[PDB]
Amino acid sequence: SRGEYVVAKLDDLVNWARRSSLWPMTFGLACCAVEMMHMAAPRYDMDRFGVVFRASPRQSDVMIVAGTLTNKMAPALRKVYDQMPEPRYVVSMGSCANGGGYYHYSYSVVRGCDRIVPVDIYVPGCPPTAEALLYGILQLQRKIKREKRLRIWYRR
Amino acid sequence: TRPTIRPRNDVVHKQLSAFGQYVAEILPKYVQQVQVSCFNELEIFIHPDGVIPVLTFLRDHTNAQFKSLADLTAVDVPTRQNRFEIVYNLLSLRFNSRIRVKTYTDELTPIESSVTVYKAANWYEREIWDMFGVFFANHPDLRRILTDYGFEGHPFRKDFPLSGYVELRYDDEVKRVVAEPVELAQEFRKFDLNSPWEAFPAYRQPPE
Amino acid sequence: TYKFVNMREPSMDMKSVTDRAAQTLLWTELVRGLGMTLSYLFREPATINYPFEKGPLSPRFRGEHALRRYPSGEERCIACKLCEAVCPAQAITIEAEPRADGSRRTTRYDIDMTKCIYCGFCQEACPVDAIVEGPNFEFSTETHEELLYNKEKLLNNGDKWEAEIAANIQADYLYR
Amino acid sequence: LHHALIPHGKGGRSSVSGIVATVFGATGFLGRYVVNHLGRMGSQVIVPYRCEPYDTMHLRPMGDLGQIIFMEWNGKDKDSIRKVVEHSNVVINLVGREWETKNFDFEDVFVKIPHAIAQVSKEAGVEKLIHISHLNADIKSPSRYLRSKAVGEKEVRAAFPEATIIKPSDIFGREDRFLNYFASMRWFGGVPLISLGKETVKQPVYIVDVSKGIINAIKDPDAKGKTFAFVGPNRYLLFDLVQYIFAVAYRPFLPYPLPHFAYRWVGRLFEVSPFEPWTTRDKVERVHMSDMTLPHLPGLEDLGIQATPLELKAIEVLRRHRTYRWLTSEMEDVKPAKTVNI
Amino acid sequence: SNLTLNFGPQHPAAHGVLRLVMELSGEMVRKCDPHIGLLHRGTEKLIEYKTYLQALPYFDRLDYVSMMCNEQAYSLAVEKLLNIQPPPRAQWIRVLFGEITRLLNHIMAVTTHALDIGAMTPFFWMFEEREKMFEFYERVSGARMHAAYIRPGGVHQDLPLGLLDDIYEFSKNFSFRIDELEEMLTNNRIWRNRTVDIGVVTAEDALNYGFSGVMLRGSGIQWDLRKTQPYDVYDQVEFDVPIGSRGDCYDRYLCRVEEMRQSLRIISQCLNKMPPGEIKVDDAKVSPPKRAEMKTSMESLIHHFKLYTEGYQVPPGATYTAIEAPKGEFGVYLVSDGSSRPYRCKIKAPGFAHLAGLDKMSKGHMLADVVAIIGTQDIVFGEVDR
Amino acid sequence: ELVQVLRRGLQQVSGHGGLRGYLRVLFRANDVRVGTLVGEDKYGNKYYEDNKQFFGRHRWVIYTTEMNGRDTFWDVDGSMVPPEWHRWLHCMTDDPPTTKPPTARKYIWTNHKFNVSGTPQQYVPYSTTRKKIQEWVPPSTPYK
Amino acid sequence: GVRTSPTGEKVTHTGQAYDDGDYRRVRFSDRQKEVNENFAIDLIAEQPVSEVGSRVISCDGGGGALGHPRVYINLDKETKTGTCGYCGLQFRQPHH
Amino acid sequence: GTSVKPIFSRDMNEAKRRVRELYRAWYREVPNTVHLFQLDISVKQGRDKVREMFMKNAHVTDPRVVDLLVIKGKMELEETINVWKQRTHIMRFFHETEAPRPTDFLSKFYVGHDP
Amino acid sequence: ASKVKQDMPPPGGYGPIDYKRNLPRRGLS
Amino acid sequence: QLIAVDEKLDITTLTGVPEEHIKTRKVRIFVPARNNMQSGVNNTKKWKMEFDTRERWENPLMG
Ligand SMILES: CCCCCCCCCCCCCCCCC[C@@H](O)O[C@H](CO[C@H](O)CCCCCCCCCCCCCCC)COP(=O)(O)OCC[N+](C)(C)C
Ligand SMILES: NC(=O)C1=CN([C@@H]2O[C@H](COP(=O)(O)OP(=O)(O)OC[C@H]3O[C@@H](n4cnc5c(N)ncnc54)[C@H](OP(=O)(O)O)[C@@H]3O)[C@@H](O)[C@H]2O)C=CC1
Ligand SMILES: CCCCCCCCCCC1=C(C)C(=O)C(OC)=C(OC)C1=O
Ligand code: SF4
Ligand code: SF4
Ligand code: SF4
Ligand SMILES: [Zn+2]
Repeated sequence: SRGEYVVAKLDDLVNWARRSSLWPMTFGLACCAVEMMHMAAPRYDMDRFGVVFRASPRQSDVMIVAGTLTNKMAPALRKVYDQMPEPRYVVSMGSCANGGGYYHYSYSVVRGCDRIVPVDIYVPGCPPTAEALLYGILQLQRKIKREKRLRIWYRR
Repeated sequence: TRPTIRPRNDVVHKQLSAFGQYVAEILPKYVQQVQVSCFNELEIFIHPDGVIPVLTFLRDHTNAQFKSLADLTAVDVPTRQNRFEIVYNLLSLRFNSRIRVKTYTDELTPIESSVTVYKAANWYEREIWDMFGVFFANHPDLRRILTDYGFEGHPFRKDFPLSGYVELRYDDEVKRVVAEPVELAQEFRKFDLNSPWEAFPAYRQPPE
Repeated sequence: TYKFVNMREPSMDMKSVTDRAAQTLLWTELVRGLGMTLSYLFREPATINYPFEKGPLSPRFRGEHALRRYPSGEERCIACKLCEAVCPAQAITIEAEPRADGSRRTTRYDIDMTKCIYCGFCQEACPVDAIVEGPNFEFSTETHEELLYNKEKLLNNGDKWEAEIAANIQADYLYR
Repeated sequence: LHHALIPHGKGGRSSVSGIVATVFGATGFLGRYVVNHLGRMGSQVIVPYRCEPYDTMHLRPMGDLGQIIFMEWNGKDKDSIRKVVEHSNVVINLVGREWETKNFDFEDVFVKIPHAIAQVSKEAGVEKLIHISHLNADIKSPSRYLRSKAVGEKEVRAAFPEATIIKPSDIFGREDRFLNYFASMRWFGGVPLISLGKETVKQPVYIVDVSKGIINAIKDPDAKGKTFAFVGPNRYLLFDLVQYIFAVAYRPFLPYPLPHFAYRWVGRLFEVSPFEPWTTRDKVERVHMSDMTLPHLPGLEDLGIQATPLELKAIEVLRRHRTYRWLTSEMEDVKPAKTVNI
Repeated sequence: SNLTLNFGPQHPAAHGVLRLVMELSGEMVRKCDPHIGLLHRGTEKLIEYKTYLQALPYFDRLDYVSMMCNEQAYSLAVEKLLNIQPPPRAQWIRVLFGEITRLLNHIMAVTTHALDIGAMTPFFWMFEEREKMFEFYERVSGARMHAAYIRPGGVHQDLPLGLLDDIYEFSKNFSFRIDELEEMLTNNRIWRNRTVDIGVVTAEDALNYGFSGVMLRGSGIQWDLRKTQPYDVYDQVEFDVPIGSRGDCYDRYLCRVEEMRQSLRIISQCLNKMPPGEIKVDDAKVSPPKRAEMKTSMESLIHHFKLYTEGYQVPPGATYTAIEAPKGEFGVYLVSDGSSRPYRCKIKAPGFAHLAGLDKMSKGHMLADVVAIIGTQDIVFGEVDR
Repeated sequence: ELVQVLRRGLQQVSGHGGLRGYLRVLFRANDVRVGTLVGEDKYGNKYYEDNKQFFGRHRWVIYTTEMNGRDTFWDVDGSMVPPEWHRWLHCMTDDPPTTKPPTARKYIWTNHKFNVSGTPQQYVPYSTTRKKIQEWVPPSTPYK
Repeated sequence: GVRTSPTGEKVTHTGQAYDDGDYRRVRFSDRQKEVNENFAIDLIAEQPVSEVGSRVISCDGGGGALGHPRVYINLDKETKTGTCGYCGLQFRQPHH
Repeated sequence: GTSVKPIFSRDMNEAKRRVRELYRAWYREVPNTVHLFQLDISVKQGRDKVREMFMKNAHVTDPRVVDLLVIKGKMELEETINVWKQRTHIMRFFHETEAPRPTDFLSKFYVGHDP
Repeated sequence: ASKVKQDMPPPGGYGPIDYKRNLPRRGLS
Repeated sequence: QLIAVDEKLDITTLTGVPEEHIKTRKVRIFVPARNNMQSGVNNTKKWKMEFDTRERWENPLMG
């Protein structure tokens, strides 16, 4: 039908705009942040994919949890995640953020940031190489490409 | 005993022994023991009351001039009536030397704060209070430094469990991060590693 | 032996003073910085065209884990549990029993890849080159559960990457 | 009891509750609280969803690794229902809409879908079925929503005789359409009330109370084939309730009476929106209808729960509706409203 | 009443995990109160449940900008407690990679400091050099930063053939990158206005506050642990110690740039003097045997098995071992009870004392000045919180 | 020398199979360089080398437009490279699998699979051990 | 040597399969169960027994230092073959 | 004799006086905490909780332990007044997400093995 | 029976490496 | 000057241990028995304190 065609094309356009302009919050915790810095460095140049850091959570689309999340830090991470406008996405980077990693059995460490926020992509490694993080970002782009918000609204 | 074995230094050993005798002679009121290790490190074991007079001496005496406080930490030994060993590591740049000062305390006995001797001690003492529960008297601002706000207990004590007692998660009914008693999907696996055969005869204790 | 970094003095002759005044009024060092950035603008950039181009890696690179086989297809792992003992993160869980033919083989071999620190101590400890860190690094997932590898996953990884793994081991094993 | 489904642990996140629950309608208001309570104690939760997966993300942290499983389903496809209830011992139905779409009317969502869910669950061997109805469900009601609810509970009892039917009355909470609905009526200057709200009695119930009641009914072996009514501890006139709502939000309260026909006209006007309607004729009818009194049915206290009064929890919903000048005002500052409690 | 502000943790200049409670009058900083522990992971307690080899990787993650230097400090402490000596080639490799690590750290410190101040471009120029340096790490160990290469007894593996030539090729060009960075910053009047006479600290206060490294040498104190208390083969390489005169941010930045140049000098000497021989101590009760020996001889298999399951026993005793890490004096107080697991391991990080001195250093300054002073202290919170 | 670079650009246009191939490679890989073909995958990936480019740009892959089941005209990722060309492409070796083929084993996958996360083929963990405690089975006959 | 259960679930080489009444099977709905198809026991069963003319044979698994620790296997018993405790390769002295 | 060094108080009377000072400070602070943190509890709830926390340690008879408890309570109050604690830290005193654990023998017997 | 082969510097050592500051004057009066 | 207390030492209120893990626990104080598989006696020299063993169960995922 014509309505399904229109909503599918509109879904395609909106998904393209959102996956081509992905602005992660200037946010990192530990050694993994160093690899993230290397992903922004000239060799990989994430800006050439349209990925740009912005300090304000109001102006950011992606949270990259790059480093260990402690109990003392968890409320602050939750706060700055809640202050991101929607749509918003979370990338968990490194073993510490993924499940606790080296410090899993610690009294002061959250055993994976998915206990605090929902996670779209898990990037393994300690730390993941900048290339592995770029692969995870492109995987998130492909995941955003598959959303069917307007089709599902039309089928309601 | 050639390439594999670490070489010895008799000159430094003798110099450190002589300086330890010097310090013990100058401050008999507080010095309980002096030791020089075989890798040339000098330790002075003192009564707690002498924390301030000894450190000040080691900082201000013309022949000591230990102006730098490299580190200040505590060690927990539950078998001792005085649980906590307080360790000061000092560096003298004038004489290119290092010294260690050791004292003891239990759970309920305060130790005099040494911020008037070394300002660097401030945070170190906070950390000790945070991790071991040792109270420092006359500290300018004593409070937790490393643990979460409201955290209960002193994690670095030997009887504190490795994973603690509470863990954190986000709860949607109350819309906030909450603390609940810790539950582990996989329990940490305790390993018994000690060989039942003695390794070092030079450290054998009398069989009581 | 030492040097001073900021212990120089300026000459007070009219030539040097007038040169300093000209620098102050005409902004010569700012123009020098502009020239440096302009020079960088005309240099070739260092960006590689990922994913069509990749960063260089060594045969010693530590990637996704795999379990290996003998050329006959028999598993190399004999359930000694040295990798489990040495693992600094306690990421390995092993259960074993005698097989139907009496062989010493594992029934459970799990690696929690969200606990793992990718140190490679397991492959150093292994006496039969059974567990290895392969070259693959692009194995991100959408869920946490997919990163809890069981023995079937690790054997599949070995079967999938053995061609590369064997070549890397052949390249590096004379250093081990 | 199927050894793998024998309770273990302390009742926390890593524990095993012994419950395997399929929660239809888990992506809505009551569904998130039900899923959170199930996942708190270590239940295996299955979430059938028809919406975009981005709209289920908030349910992911609610359970430990492996304890929440998401699956697509279609309300008009019995194979999807069979797929999502095949391995469950508990099925909870929270599917419902407060308006009619071009694809699903009230009969579709309140009669046909509950009947299909109950029949498939009975075929698949599910042991416990929880069905949510309304306190004011009536075959002769002026609201077609409530007529469909009554018909649907009849059919659910027909297809699954051991079902537990729970009839709440106007749940209030952070994501509710009750307290937020009355607080969003200020955007129109005055507050229209039929008969000034003087001939309507409401007995709203807290959301956490309802979720805990569902959990306890699952854990209660006597609750097998019973019908519960979940109501709050106090009864209010609609005028007094709305005035209290506006006082808690510190907004000027200007109530005026609008006749039934004009309010119906306004509701039909708002019904033409292709998005979520601000109000409907059915919503207008349900708002101005008194809550039924059903003493013969067991309630929350028969499941070990003392009902939370509105006065202790109104601020957690209505603080968001205040201007900056009144955000810090404390809970006990508002002087609770009068109650007509028999 | 002063205004109270949360500076971080989610702040660009706060390094991710630092929450600084600042009391301000306008933009004048009345008081600085750093709150830390947002990256406290309980490393020191976790180490008490590990063997010495198992504890080694925890040191990579303390100062994650200087990995092999932390490895070297821990290895030296354990070797002192074991009364053993690393082989000479291992010591030369250790010094070479320590200077490569100092290059990495000083690049990170200088460029991130400049980025806080506002000069964003040199970060991009220098991080490609960091990338090339990362490859040297990965080629030697298989990991770009957390190498775990330096172990008690020596190093884990020998250098692959061809690594020295590539290190030489990189080293013969790094000086021009330093020159470009200095052309961008050193004589710029905006940079000097942002750095000169900011965070001035006296020599006496620096000593009493527990400062080390550049935080001392910027104030004129002639002290460097590589010169005064040498370890490995540092008493066989020639280099100069940069010394400041004002004790401010500008002199410390100049000192770090000159330390990069002297590190290049040391790296050249290390490349030209690398000797042949084995790369770990020839004592199989401490260092594991070669894999071919393990698969052929009974004693080698037994020692491999025991070193990888129980680990070597360390004789009882306590040592405080310190090195001149790129961020200052990095120390370990290691207590062995005689078993194969350390009884206590206190880690001394220079950033701890340096950040404790931040409120003193910020007196009489503004917000931007405090940003500059944070950059000039060269703080990494992995080592601060441990 | 502007004419030289213009002629090199036109040569790049001609060396990609005309304007249509030039635009295909421009829109599929944002790169229009022409290099020496080293080999081709069984899946359709082509591999090119140009040692006159600096290290990191001297080797590259043009991905196939159709892998195991999916259309990869626009959706490509690094997991599509099979292991032998993975070793060549990341410069872990200097020899392509054409001059130095990998050792054959009967247990090695004949068909490389890419990252299947988010698909019905995704990996699902499960315990691989048998049941540990065996329950008593009551007798099936009445006892009185 | 793969094999299917009465539920249609493939049985792994560890002999682990979910029962007919096990709820945990729900984890494989809309997804799959990862199973390795190259069963090591069957693969080593296809290797032939090597005839050697000595009472003691040496095995290191092939490849020299790329194999397993070198062990020595006694072949005195004529009722059975000599099996390597690392590799599974079988050896015997010629008989008959 | 017992030769013990005090912390602040020589006997139980001065320790009790310090306890009363700390209690007054907390009681005064509670309404400000309710307002500043935007809590949904009443001031009576907070004060009842403060009383409960103090009552938890009523059995202590050692003046040094009392002094250390007062020191810890002062630390907690200073954390609260300066808004170093967040709302989660304040609400952690109420345990609003933990299910009620039974105390009688029979319910514990039904639920598990813990005594 | 081959010779020991190790990563070592070439005979006569490596070529000289520059480290000192180089900021040319490069300006008019 | 010292204050001369006369009560037994009790630090329970200062350790931060939950009530349940104080009054319901039973510790065993013992010299561990020699492992019968070996003749070495070096693991039978010191006294050990350990706690009573509590419930362990199977994780639904991963077992
Ligand atoms: C007029 C003012 C109001 C309108 C505002 C919008 C302005 C105009 C809209 C701009 C349209 C341009 C978008 C087209 C760019 C798509 C590029 C292409 O690559 O997208 C592909 C497919 O694109 C999408 O499927 C859809 C693109 C076009 C959208 C569908 C038509 C809708 C047009 C209707 C416009 C009406 C606007 C509203 C009017 C009120 C997916 O490939 P991709 O994964 O990226 O590449 C991977 C990268 N590799 C190759 C390196 C590996
Ligand atoms: N809220 C109240 O005050 C009262 C509620 N109830 C009953 O409680 C239940 C839930 O209440 P609430 O959670 O507030 O309602 P919500 O609308 O908040 O939740 C609705 C749920 O039903 C699902 N749903 C609706 N229509 C369909 C459909 N056609 N096909 C598939 N799924 C569908 C929605 O899925 P999606 O998210 O994809 O739309 C969502 O998960 C309802 O049955 C309601 O009648 C009873 C008495 C009073
Ligand atoms: C503009 C240059 C790219 C910056 C990329 C954003 C970095 C976000 C991580 C935060 C962070 C910063 C800024 C940082 O500087 C630092 O070192 C102290 C960290 O420790 C690892 C950090 O985590
Ligand atoms: S995962 Fe590894 S590299 Fe990343 S923050 Fe944790 S310890 Fe550091
Ligand atoms: S790489 Fe290290 S952490 Fe990972 S499994 Fe092997 S030993 Fe354990
Ligand atoms: S993988 Fe290697 S080290 Fe681990 S149990 Fe198997 S044989 Fe032993
Ligand atoms: Zn063999």
